[PDB]
Amino acid sequence: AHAFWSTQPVPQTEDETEKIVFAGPMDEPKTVADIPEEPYPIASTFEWWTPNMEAADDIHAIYELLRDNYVEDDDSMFRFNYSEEFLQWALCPPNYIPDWHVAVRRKADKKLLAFIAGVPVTLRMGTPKYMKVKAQEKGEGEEAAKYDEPRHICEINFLCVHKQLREKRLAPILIKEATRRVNRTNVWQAVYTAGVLLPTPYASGQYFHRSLNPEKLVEIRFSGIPAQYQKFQNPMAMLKRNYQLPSAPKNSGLREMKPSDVPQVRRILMNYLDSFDVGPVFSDAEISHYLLPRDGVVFTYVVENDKKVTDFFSFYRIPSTVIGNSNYNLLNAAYVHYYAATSIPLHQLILDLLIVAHSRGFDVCNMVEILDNRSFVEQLKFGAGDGHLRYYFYNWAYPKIKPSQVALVML
Ligand SMILES: CCCCCCCCCCCCCC(=O)SCCNC(=O)CCNC(=O)[C@H](O)C(C)(C)COP(=O)(O)OP(=O)(O)OC[C@H]1O[C@@H](n2cnc3c(N)ncnc32)[C@H](O)[C@@H]1OP(=O)(O)O
Ligand SMILES: CN1CCC(N(C)c2nc(N(C)CCC#N)c3sccc3n2)CC1
Ligand SMILES: CN1CCC(N(C)c2nc(N(C)CCC#N)c3sccc3n2)CC1
Ligand SMILES: [Mg+2]
Repeated sequence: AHAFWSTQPVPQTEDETEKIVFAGPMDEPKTVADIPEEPYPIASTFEWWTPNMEAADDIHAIYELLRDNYVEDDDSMFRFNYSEEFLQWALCPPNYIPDWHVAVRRKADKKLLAFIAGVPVTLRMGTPKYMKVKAQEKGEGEEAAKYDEPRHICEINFLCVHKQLREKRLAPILIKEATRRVNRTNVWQAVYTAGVLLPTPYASGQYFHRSLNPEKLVEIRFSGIPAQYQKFQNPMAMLKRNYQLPSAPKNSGLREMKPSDVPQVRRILMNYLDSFDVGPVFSDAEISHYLLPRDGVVFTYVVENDKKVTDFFSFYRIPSTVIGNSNYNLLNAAYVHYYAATSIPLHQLILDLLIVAHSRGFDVCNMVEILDNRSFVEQLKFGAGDGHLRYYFYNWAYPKIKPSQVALVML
């Protein structure tokens, strides 16, 4: 059933995943010296290419590949159109490794055919709370705690094969080469997400959506008008009214995050993320990188009253190409990123996210039910979508956890 994934150090079934008590590696210990120095073999008509994702023109070449060939829905109505500025942000965080950005080109004429990208993350990925209690009940604490320390691992994203090269087994070769390049830097685990079900997720969450421009969402068929609204004289007017928002934020002291906020936003975020079983650890440099405002890419606001920052939220932008329509070419989506509330309820903080995103011309706000995102779904009028996001590890046994015990946002 999985000619590639059955060869890899990942749990092969749910049954297997059910026997997993403790976090730890799946493969035997190996060293950098054990890993092939030479690139993985590839057909003589292709070549490996390492783009420089801080050079405008190489970011542009990867941007076109993804614009034309990255994830689309099954009805081929929407395809992600991550921007060039977003891709430099996402793939060049502090201490990134250029060699973990891996592309395939056709040698003759240099057509770009495939891509995959790794970036560093420091991740808490030790045994989860409910399995540390089982370990205590059995006298097994020391082996449950072995990998408690945050680990410096690889986060994988942006795997893409050009549509003309699909179903030719190119994705496994690009995954093997990325694994080799990561293992040559003495890193042996990765985390990744996907919509598709592969062997074998450690957590899965549904997507949720909050309409901000319901008339446009209906016009492009992201949304339909729900059947009850047909009982009204003007179903669309009622739908618009349902989802209307204030025109300015309600929290006193909301303002954009500045460099001087980085230590306090790091402290409140890290204290909050500590509470989840799987989550990132960020340095001040990574808080700066991932959360300071960047035009068209990431939007972050703090609540400061009387000189103290007590709360913050962030969202990022991923537009999609609207493939069929005549009135619109683009879907402008805001995604809930990290946040922390210490002075107000989470729903009150996230209402201001929706207000600012709507003011800035976003059409929808999306999120997965990770973090404490379930706590504001109903009041803020999010609905579940049909998608999901599955969380995976490479070379790491891990017990199944609920998505409300995951604190890693994947872009
Ligand atoms: C220590 C360091 C480790 C670093 C590496 C960690 C692992 C990272 C793993 C990557 C994490 C990526 C995270 C993201 O970016 S998720 C986003 C993935 N990208 C897209 O969906 C874009 C649109 N689609 C495509 O570009 C292609 O359809 C792709 C490239 C996805 C597959 O190309 P193609 O359709 O031409 O197929 P093939 O003939 O080459 O290959 C077929 C094999 O590929 C397995 N497959 C299909 N889809 C995925 C998928 N999303 N993750 C992992 N494996 C996938 C499939 O089960 C089969 O294996 P098996 O069933 O036969 O066994
Ligand atoms: C009515 N629904 C069907 C379409 C779903 N939706 C908008 C959606 N959008 C997608 N794209 C690319 C636009 C995402 C946004 N916003 C994709 S990609 C794979 C599945 C998928 N589904 C949302 C629920
Ligand atoms: C690694 N990536 C994490 C985020 C994913 N993403 C932005 C995303 N994915 C979605 N899905 C269902 C997972 C797609 C993949 N892979 C959807 S559904 C509707 C909005 C939406 N946005 C795209 C893949
Ligand atoms: Mg292929």
